[PDB]
This record gives sequence, structure tokens and C-alpha cells, in this order.
Amino acid sequence: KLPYSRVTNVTLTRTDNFPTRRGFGTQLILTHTAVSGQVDATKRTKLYASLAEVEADYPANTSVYKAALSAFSQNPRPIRLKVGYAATPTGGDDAAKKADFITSLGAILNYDQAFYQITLDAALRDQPYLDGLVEWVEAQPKIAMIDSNAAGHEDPANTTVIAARHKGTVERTAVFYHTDSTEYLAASMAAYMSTRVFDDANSAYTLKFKKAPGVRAIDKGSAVVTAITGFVEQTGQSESAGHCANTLIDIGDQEFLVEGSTLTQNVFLDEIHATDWIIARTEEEMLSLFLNNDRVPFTDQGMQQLASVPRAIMQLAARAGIVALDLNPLTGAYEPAYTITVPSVFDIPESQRKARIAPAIQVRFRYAGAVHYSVINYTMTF
Amino acid sequence: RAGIVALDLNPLTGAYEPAYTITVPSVFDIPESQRKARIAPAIQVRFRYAGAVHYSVINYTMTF
Amino acid sequence: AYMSTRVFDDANSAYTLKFKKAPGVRAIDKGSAVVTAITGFVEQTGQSESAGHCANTLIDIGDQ
Amino acid sequence: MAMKAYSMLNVTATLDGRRVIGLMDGDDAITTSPGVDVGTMLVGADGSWLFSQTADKSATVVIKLKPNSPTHRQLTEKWMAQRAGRLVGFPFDFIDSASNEGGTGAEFFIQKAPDDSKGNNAVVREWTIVTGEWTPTIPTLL
Amino acid sequence: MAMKAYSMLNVTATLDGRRVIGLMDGDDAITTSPGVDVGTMLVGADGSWLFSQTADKSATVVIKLKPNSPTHRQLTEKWMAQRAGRLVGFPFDFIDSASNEGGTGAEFFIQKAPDDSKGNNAVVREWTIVTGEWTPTIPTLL
Amino acid sequence: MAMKAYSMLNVTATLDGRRVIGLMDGDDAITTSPGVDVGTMLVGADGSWLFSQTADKSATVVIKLKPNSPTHRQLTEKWMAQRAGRLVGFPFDFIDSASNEGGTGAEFFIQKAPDDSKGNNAVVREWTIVTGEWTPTIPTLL
Amino acid sequence: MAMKAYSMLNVTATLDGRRVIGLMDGDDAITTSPGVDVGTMLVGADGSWLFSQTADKSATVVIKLKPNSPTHRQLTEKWMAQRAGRLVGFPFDFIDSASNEGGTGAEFFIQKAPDDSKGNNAVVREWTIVTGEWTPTIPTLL
Amino acid sequence: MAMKAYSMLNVTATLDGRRVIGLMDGDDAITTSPGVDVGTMLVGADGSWLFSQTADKSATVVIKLKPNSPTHRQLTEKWMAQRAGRLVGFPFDFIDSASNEGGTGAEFFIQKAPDDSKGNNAVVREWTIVTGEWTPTIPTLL
Repeated sequence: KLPYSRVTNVTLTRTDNFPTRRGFGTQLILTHTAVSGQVDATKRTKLYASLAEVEADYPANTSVYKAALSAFSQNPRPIRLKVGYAATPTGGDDAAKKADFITSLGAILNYDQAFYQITLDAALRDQPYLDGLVEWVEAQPKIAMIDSNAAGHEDPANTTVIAARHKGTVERTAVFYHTDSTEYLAASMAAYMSTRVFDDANSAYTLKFKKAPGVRAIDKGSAVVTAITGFVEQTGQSESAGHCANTLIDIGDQEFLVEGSTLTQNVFLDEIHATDWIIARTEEEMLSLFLNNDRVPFTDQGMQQLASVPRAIMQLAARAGIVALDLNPLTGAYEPAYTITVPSVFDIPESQRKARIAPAIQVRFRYAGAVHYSVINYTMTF
Repeated sequence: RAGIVALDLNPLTGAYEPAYTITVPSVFDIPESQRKARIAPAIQVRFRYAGAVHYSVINYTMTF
Repeated sequence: AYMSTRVFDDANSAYTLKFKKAPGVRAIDKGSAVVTAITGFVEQTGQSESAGHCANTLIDIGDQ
Repeated sequence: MAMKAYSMLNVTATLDGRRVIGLMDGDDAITTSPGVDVGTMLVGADGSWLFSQTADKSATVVIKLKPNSPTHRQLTEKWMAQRAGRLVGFPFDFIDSASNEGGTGAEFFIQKAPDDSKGNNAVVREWTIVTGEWTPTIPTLL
Repeated sequence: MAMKAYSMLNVTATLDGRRVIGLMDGDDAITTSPGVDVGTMLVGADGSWLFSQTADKSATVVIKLKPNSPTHRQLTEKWMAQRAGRLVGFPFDFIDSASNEGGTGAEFFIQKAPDDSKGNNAVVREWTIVTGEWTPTIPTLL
Repeated sequence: MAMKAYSMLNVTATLDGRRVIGLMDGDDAITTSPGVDVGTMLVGADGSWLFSQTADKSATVVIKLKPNSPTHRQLTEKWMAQRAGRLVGFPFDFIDSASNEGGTGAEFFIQKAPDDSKGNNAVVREWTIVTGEWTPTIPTLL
Repeated sequence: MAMKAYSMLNVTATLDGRRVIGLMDGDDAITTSPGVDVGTMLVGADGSWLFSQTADKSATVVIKLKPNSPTHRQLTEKWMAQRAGRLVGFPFDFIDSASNEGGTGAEFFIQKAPDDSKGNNAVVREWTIVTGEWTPTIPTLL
Repeated sequence: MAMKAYSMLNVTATLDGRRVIGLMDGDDAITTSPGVDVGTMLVGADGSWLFSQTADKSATVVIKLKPNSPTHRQLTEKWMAQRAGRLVGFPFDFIDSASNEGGTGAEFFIQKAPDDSKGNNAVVREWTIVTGEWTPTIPTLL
């Protein structure tokens, strides 16, 4: 006779697989450990597909595997995690100066610029040179976040801490503070941050303020979750009376992220993510416009043709729920949510017309709010 | 219609791509010397073969 | 006998496989790993031309 | 910035990146019409009244092209792409530079197809496209 | 290979092998129209939308012929063949050489018949044919 | 606070926390009907009369959804949850912001299920839910 | 993976291995309806209420086919097989690729038979099949 | 042997030797319907199911004839023969030559009679016949 496998192939294994769930951006995990078989200074950035394909890095190393395990553990799963090589030098010859770290970062973009999120873990925790990253992630279209493991955040009076020295001055980083042995940035960033599709209706996750991680436990404290997360009980969020960070507290048995991943007093993470998506979408659509048509003439005819791209991206974004609904909050009267202004080329002289660089188009937004707190009064008359 | 030609979709991307194209040479330029043979120039046609299935794979991951 | 009696002008009448078909009246041969030298077919990955001769044998898997 | 005279040389239309060039003669070559009425007034048997406002913000556009226009080629490729099974948006947007009057949409779809008439001279080819949302732009220069 | 001027002397139509010659005067002598609309947009009471795409790829063609044209003889023979009981396809296909615009079908059928009007001068004879599939050809020369 | 015109953009419905979005077209997309008549008048053979008032304060609601609506997914999950054996309330409540007209219930249950029709276009999916108590809210703004 | 427009070119139905091809025109060509109501609310004379949930998970399906369709041949063979005395399941299952909406059953049975009408044109042939269990699939792509 | 187009010129019906000729206009001139349903599904209070198959293989046929048709004369003679007391079978059988779809019976009986309406124009005459067995023929040419 003959086995049935000659025409088919049916396996039976015991593992956990999660849906594909394409997303916006991919994160980067940079540390000092190198495998030298794929990452040795020739490919400072490497791609992957799933935890199975992770073979080069040790299946028990603290940096890569102990964070990638959390990263690939979201109920919908991200894809194509990126592994870095940046700070392969141990910070620098003189660790007191970060000048080596900035140069190390400057040499990793050139190999590949595809990642959007930066997560360093199992090392570089609260190191003095790490501040250079905070200097470097600004003036850059990316997001970098640092999960400190322990510090004097519990005292709202100190200043030597990360979130204390930089507090309300930086607009593109956040600190996922916890206790030790918990790799936390991977749990939410690029695991829930990535797997969101903004082109669909009502898919605007403005909060990020009530969300569960893959697998991790809670911290403890009641009035100490005010020094951390810098959140006033009722009135609002005060920047002076605490450090703005995140801790993943629980209230019922339900453990969830808290404070909504702020970066300054009232700058939430989703507001950054949505604008970055808008920018990275308009750039791609503009690129796909010089390549289809042969030429774009240097007149109003071609100027409105370039204006056609933002005028469609804003329309596609207001559907998602990022732009306000054409109503002035002050009065509730009529006021346009978004306006696009196009300069007139009719007057621009030939001297600057020979550069083949168009003038600038301007666009106006109106951010769409969310809710983080509720108030009820319950007056009883008997 | 029978099922020999592919269905107007590029397998690489699933984007649009014609399944079959017919190209006809232009006789406007062919000189009289070769026009007296009474033998027409050549028409060209492009295909896209329609695949089939001979083998299957299933995985059956059990969680308990 | 089966190759001839197919009409290609009808819809969906494309017998691309010819890979799962019964003869009129004839019996099976024998062997399990010897049907790889003949038919040159890899078990899973595909069909390798080096590891066998490409032919046909009319095997059976069930009683079929 | 005086409100100059109207001219077809200042109207720009973009269909999925590329421009629209070959347009037939006439006072109506690109026409956009809304889906349904804005509202409805209901007056009862006593004399009172109640107005009802719809949530249907949708529109259709009709484009008239010559038999020899690259936009005709683009549209007849998109039609075959839809017939094959692929379904996508191909945003369309058009505007007048003299008064910023016009509109834009994010995801359109081919709804009608032209009739191939040969005859003795050239004939129009009319395409009808439909969107699910249509945002007009407010004419700011009057 | 410049996009030359349009002319009826470069349009070729073939009906079951033989050509079509005798055509009436007018800007519309061979007109092909699709079966149904390409799609349909449905907008609900809340403002959401859903587009539906049809699988009906069928077309009809109308040919106008003089009372004295060999194509008229061929068509009036085919009509009698259908009336007798025989049913076959007789493929029809037409194209313009200037822009490769046109289409083809594999199996047509006579759907309408002309009216024999004698009167004082010559009158048109219109035939309407219908296919189950109709494949247009993409105009590659714009 | 003038009694503004009616519009579907001010009606809000909540089904077990999440909102209802995908609704079919028509003048009736969410309809609630009471269980039984409020009362019954009985007139005897002599001319006297007696009115009887019921204690049945129950209602049913019918929701019409497009084939592609997240509420359809939520409802088809709840139906399978009931079929499995779990039985819970999932409160539903809806209201109009212009006149505070509408109602609420505390514990509903799926009573009917839609028919999956594919056909050539989109078709309605109707769900029928039933409560044991239904409290309307008094329209205070007339 | 955007929620594309609905189309009959992405709906797949399988009846005992082979596909279903010849379907009649209309907005309803394959319709599945559940056996009985999901539940029943009983309200007493005092105002209390009690809901009762059924264990009947069964469904029926109606398929409309042209007089010339291979599925018609398959079904009319299966009907004769049942009439002879053989009784088997022939599982049927159908689904939409755009939203993973549809269902499957393990053992069906022919319940009704069409009426052979000849007349002047083609007429529908309706088959009604019944299952003892019917498992819908949850639409995961909304 | 291509599956040609449907036509009433290829449908043949025989009633006790002689053919049927005079048929009224309409999409339904000869219609055969089965006696009872093929089966019945019974689902108990627990969720189990049981299907029951009938042994009733019987059918009825309805024929619509003009007031002037030789088949009308034949049928009105057969009716009087039955009324007199004679009782026989007069087999009836009909088929379509394009797909071998149809059926046959061995012994029929007149069950209904038409209504003689004169009026201003011609009216249908409908006859209903019933058999005890009805064997359909499997359409082998699809």
C-alpha cells in the first residue's frame, strides 16, 4: 500500500499562534550584545518574522529574548520585529560623556530607516549617557521610550531622576516605570501601538489609557501612584506634583495601563502616533505621485495637484476620529475643522522658479478629544 | 472561460495585470518589396497559465 | 480514452491536473519509497528532477 | 489677488494621482451631484411643522472624455481591475484655483461605464463614479 | 506612431469571419452598451456606506445597416437559422486601429430584428445582438 | 435651547456598553413596541362598563443592520454565547438628544436571528430583542 | 486588509465537495433561515417575567438554480438516491471571503424539490435542504 | 454537442400517443409539481434531531391550452370517457431535448377541468392531471 502523506501533510503540534494584524510601525530593540553571525557591524539592523525565527540571539538572554517574548505576546500579534546593534560599544571609552552614544546612533540609521519605536532594555537603565537619546529622538520622526526598573520616582521632590530632570520639556518620549525583571515597553508599544489601522472608521485609540498588556503583574501603592504618573486625584494632572510616567495598576482584579502614556503635562501618546501616521501617509502618497505622472508643471495647475494629497488624507483621517467635527467648542457654533491653504505661484519670480522646489502648503487641524475621568452627583431627596 | 488562462491578477502582489494581450504589427511602413509576397507579418499573443493543486498542508495546533 | 473525451469549449472544463484519475480496468503496482525513484516526486517540498525518473504508475492509497 | 475671470485653464482635477486631460466640449464636462436631499419638511394636519436632516453625505461625479484620452485608458484599466475582483478606493479630487471651489473624496468606485459608439465622428465617453463621503471645500476667495 | 486623427477608415469590425461594410450615416453606427451598472452604493440611516459589485459581465451591440448591404444578407440568414432551431455563437469583434480601443466577444446571439420600411427613400435597418461575456481591449496607444 | 430639527445625528443607542453604528436605510431602523395592550374595556349587556389595566410592562425592539457592521459582530457573538448556555442581560438603551424621547431597559435577551441572504446586493439583517421591563423616559423638552 | 466592497465573486459555496455555479438572478439566491426562535419571554399576571431558551440548533437553506446548472444535476441525482433508499449527509457549507460571514453544516438532507416549468423562457428551480445542526462562523473582519 | 440556448421549439410533450400543440402564452405553460415534501426534520426538546423520509412518489401536472387546440378536444373526450365509467391510464411524458430534463409517468388521470369563459377575447383552459408514480429523467447534458 502507501501512506496518505503522498498527497497531503497534516501535523499536530502544541503551541500558541496569534493573528497577523498588520499595523503602522515597527519597534527597535538596541543593546550591546551581538551574535556576530548576522549582526556584526555589517547589518546593524535585522528583521524577523516570529519567535520561532529568533535563533541567533540566545533563547535566555536578558535583552532580546526576555523582551521579544513579551513583545510577541499580545492577543493580536505584531509582525517583523527589528533587532538592533547600536550601542555595541559599552557606552563609550569614557562613559561620563555621551558623545560616543550619539555617534553610535548616527551610524545605525544609514543601514536602514524603517523602525518607528525605540525600546532599550536589560541594559542602559538610567545610565547617564542614555540622556543623549532624549536629545537625539527630538528633531526626528520617531518615538523612543525607556522603562526604568527602579528609582526615586516615589519622592516627588527629587530632581536627579530621569523623569524629574526632564519633565514637560520633551514631547517624544515616555517612561514605563515598574519594578525589576519586567520587560514592559514591548508589552504595549508596538504590540498594541503597532496593531492599529487608522484608515478604518472609528479606529482612533486616542486614550491608550485603559489597556491590558500581554502577561505581566501589578505594582502596589495608593497615594504613591500620584508621585509617579503625576496625576491629581480630581482636578486634573499637575506637572509639578509628580513625574509623568506609567505603571500598569489594577483597581478590580483587572490590571491595566494607567495615565495613558503621557510625555509632558498633557501630551498623550496617541496624539503623537496619529500625527506621525498622517505625515508618513502624506509622504508616501506624494512619492506615489511623481512616479505615476511623468511631470508636474510649475503653475497653479500643478500646485492644486499637489494639494490634492493632503485634501484627501485629512478627509480620510476625520473619518477615523482624529479630527474634530466642525463645531467650535467655545460656542458650539460653526467653524471648519480643517482648512488647506495653497500659495499662489503667479507672482514667484523666475530666479526662485529655476530651483524646481515648490512653495509650502499649509494645513490646519482640530484635535478630537477623549475622556479619562467622570463625575456624577447623585442628589437624593427622599 | 474554460479555465486555462489566469484571472487578471498578478500573483506577486494580487494587483491588476492583464491576463492576455494581443499585439498586431503595423503594416503602414512595410515596403512594397515584401508586400508582394502576400504573406502577412506576425501577430503576438501573451498568456498567463492557470495553476492547479496537487498537494495540501494542514497544521492542527491544539491548545487544550 | 480520458485525454480525448474532454471538451474545452465549455465552462470550467479544464482538467489541469490529470493527476487524480481512474483508468478503465487495471490493477495497482506495489512499493512505498520506490514510488519516489519512479515519478521523481519529493514527499513534501516538491518534485525533484535529480532524485528520480518522471513517469506514471497508477498507485492506490485507499482501495481507490 | 483680484477675483479673475473664470477659465478652464485654472481648474485642476486629479484621479488617483494622475491628472485628467482629455475632456469633451460643452458647458458641463465634470459634474458632481449629491446623493440625496439635505432635508425634508413635514407639515401636519394642524399647521405645525418638523424638519428632518439626513446623515447621507455621499456624492456622484460624471466625467466626459474624448475617445482618445489617457484618462480613458486609466479608467478602463481600473474597471477591469474591479471586474477581476480587486476593490480599492482611488481617491478623486478637483478644484478651481480662482475661487477655491470644488471638493475631494477619499475612496471612489467606478459605478457606470461608457458606450462604445464608433459612427462617423468622435463621440463622448461618460464615466460615473460614486463616493461614500464627499467633502466640499469652502470658497474662501468668494 | 503619433496618435493620428480619428477616421472611420481605420475602424474594423468582424462578424463571424466576414467584415461589416454597409453602414448608415450618422455619428453612431456601431454602439456597444454594457448589461447593468458596475456597482451600487448603499448608505444607511446612520451615515455608513457599503459598495456592492456585480458579476454580470455582459453587453449588447447595435448595428445600423443600409437596406443593401451584404452584412444584412448574412444577418437575415442567421436569424432564419435561429428560427429553424439551430443555435450557435458567431463571434463578433471590433476595434479601432488608431488607439486599440474596442472589444471582442466569443458567442453572440441575434436579439432584435429590423423593421422593413419601404417608403420613398432608404431607411435604416437596426440589428441588436447580445453576448454573455464581453471583453474590452485596453487602449494602449492612449 | 430651541427645539431643533430632527436628525439621526443626534439619536444615540447603546447596546451593552458599545454603540450601534451600522444601520440600514429607511424610516424605521430601530423600533420598539410594547408587549401587550395597556388595558381593556368590558361593557355588559345592560350598558355599564369596567376597565381593566394590565401589569405587563415589557417591550421588544427590532434593529436593522447592514451585513458589515460591528454591532452585527457583537450580536452574533452574544447569540452564540446564549446557545452555549450562558444567560445574561446586556442592557440596551436609546434616546434622542433633541427631545429626550426614548427609553432604557436593564436586562435584554436575543429573541430572533437574521436570515443570511447573499444575492447580488446587500440585504438587511434584522435582530429582535426582548426585555422583561422597559422604562421610557419622559420627553421634557417637548 | 481593508473591508472591501461586497461582491458575489467572493462568496463561495460547497455542496458535498463540488461547488455551486448556476444561480438565478436576484438579491436572494442562497438563503439560510434558523429552525425556531431563539427564546420566548413569559410575563405573568403580576408583572414578573421568565425567559426560556431553546436547544434547537437547526437550520434550512434555499438555493435557486437555473434550469441548466451542474449543481441541478448533482441535486437531482441525490434526490433519486434518497428515493431509492440510501440516506447520507452530503455536508454543505458557504462563506463570504470579505468578512468571513456564513456557516457550515455536517449532514444535510434534501427536503423539497423544484417544479419543472417549461413555458416560454427560463424559470427558477428552488431546492430546500435541512440540517440537524448548523454552525455559523463569526465574522472576524467585521 | 454544446449546451444550446433554451427554446420552446425543442421541448416535446406526449399525451397518450399524440402530441400537445396548442399552448397559451406565458412563462409557465406546462408545470409539474410533486405530491408532498421529500422529508421532515424533527428536533426534540434536548437538541437531538431525526429526519423522516416519505414513500409518496406522486406528482401533478398543469397544462394551459388555447380554446382552439386539438389537445383540448382529446382531453375533453377523455373527461367524458371517465364520467361514463371507463377508467384507464393514458400515459403522459415530456422532455427537453437540450438537456434531457423532464419526466414521464405510466398512468395518469384527469383531476380538474377548465372553466368555459367566453368574454370578448380568448381565455386560457387549464387542465390538471395526477399520477400515482412520476419518474424524472436525470439531465445528463447538464
